[PDB]
Amino acid sequence: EFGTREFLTFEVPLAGLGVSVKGNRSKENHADLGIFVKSIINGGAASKDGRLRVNDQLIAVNGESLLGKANQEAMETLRRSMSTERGMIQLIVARR
Amino acid sequence: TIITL
Repeated sequence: EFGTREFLTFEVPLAGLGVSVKGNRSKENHADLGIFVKSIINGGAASKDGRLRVNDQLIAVNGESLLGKANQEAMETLRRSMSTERGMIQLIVARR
Repeated sequence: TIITL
């Protein structure tokens, strides 16, 4: 249910992004599919900026890639990369 | 399983 996705990038000015994310997994194929935007908190930084979209797959944060990582490791990478962040988050996403 | 950033 991933489709054919294009890679997009944008800069999000800045608590936090105000974004909830979740790992997706196919149980029939026993495969992690990546980290996806589940909700954008109304009135948070990503909401005010408008360029992030629900169901986007998160690919990179400030150049730190989430690819080649199981969902647990990618989530940890996300948290670690956001822990050091007025500011600017450069996101790479994959969008259907 | 759901994290908020």
